Amino acid sequence: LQFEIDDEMEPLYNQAKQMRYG
Amino acid sequence: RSQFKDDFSFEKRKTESQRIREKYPDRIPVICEKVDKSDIAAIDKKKYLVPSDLTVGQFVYVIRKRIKLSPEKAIFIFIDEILPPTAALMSTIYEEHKSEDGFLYITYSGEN
Repeated sequence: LQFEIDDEMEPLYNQAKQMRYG
Repeated sequence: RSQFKDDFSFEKRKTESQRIREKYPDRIPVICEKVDKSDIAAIDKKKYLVPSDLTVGQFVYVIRKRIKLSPEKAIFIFIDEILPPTAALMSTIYEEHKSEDGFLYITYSGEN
């Protein structure tokens, strides 16, 4: 039911992986 | 109650989550909906495939960028009506909180 990889989201994920907090 | 659960029966949901998990073992299938009586913004996408190595905080960041929330405003994310620790891994959260159909149901609010 329309569950696929979003190319509009992957850059955000790779951005977040570097963005550590506390 | 979730709208996604009202739209699709258990059979369809379980089939979808099993298929997803078998196709992308590194990704986590997330349903993310807005609190019914909340105030802040709601978007179009509720179906997410978020990396298992991501932390909760990083995911919160991701959805803030997705909805373009203003940097002064709060956003509170609930899982099973509780607030998960920001430093927790998504894989841990999933193993602990995944629904019977194999999806992870996430709610969010502007006020809480």
